[PDB]
Amino acid sequence: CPSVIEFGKYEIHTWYSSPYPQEYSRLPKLYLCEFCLKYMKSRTILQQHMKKCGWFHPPANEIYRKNNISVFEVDGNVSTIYCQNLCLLAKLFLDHKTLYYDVEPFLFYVLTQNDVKGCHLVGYFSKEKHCQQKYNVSCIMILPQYQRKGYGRFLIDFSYLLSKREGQAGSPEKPLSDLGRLSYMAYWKSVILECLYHQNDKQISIKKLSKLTGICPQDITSTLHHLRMLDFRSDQFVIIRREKLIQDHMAKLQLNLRPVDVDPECLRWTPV
Ligand SMILES: COc1cccc(OC)c1S(=O)(=O)Nc1noc2cc(Cn3cccn3)cc(OC)c12
Ligand SMILES: [Zn+2]
Repeated sequence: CPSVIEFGKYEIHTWYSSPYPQEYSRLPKLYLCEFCLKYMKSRTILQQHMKKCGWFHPPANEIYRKNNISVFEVDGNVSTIYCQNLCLLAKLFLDHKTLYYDVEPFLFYVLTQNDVKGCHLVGYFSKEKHCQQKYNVSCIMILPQYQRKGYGRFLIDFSYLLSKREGQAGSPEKPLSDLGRLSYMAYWKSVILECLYHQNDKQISIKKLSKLTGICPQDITSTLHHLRMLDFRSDQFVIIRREKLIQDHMAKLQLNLRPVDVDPECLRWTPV
């Protein structure tokens, strides 16, 4: 409780209960503006709002844009209502999402699929503005209708582009959602294989690989292990180069292609 939500052209059954107002949460189906994330108690209110509401995208600037794909760097201190609203939408699918009110100390990277009707929210990741114990992601969500389409990979990749460019290796803030866990593993496997191919006949340390990727060392060894590509050199965890697996991935990659892929050249601003 809540049970179902009306988001744009979709009706979505919630997986979890999100702390909404006592009167709004009680409702069977909760109505929402796919651009402003404002919750309304009826189908009729929604339609009245969709005539008034001038929003056809999130209340922020595009840190990224390539074709129909956009990343909106939404500052929690600036458009605070929307971000608090986003956290409430988030908590309907993310079990471990604790922060819903004090959004001002955070950043929200909002992924959108763009067309004539506007900038349709696909999902998001949140990042603390100043985190010494550096977690490049606190939360990461993908609306079910978008899950497994590769949008989740895109965010993970974008979070690492941000974190790696500012010199430090990063990780998501555990415990992840099981689909978040599953998407991070898929990413690490592809990245390491693709990165080892672009070295090809060049021996690289787990430390240098972590520098090139932005993935923290522990995440690399557990992934190399799963890839049946890990070993020891005393005080040194090492890469077993199964060169047939590296060439085969690259082959399938040219074939199947990437539908959503981060172009570092399409960023408006990257750190230093
Ligand atoms: C399972 O992930 C796969 C797996 C295979 C292929 C594939 O792409 C072809 C992908 S994904 O690349 O599309 N990523 C995601 N799909 O669903 C996700 C869901 C979440 C979290 N969540 C929990 C509730 C709402 N959201 C996070 C995600 O990634 C960060 C993804
Ligand atoms: Zn609105």
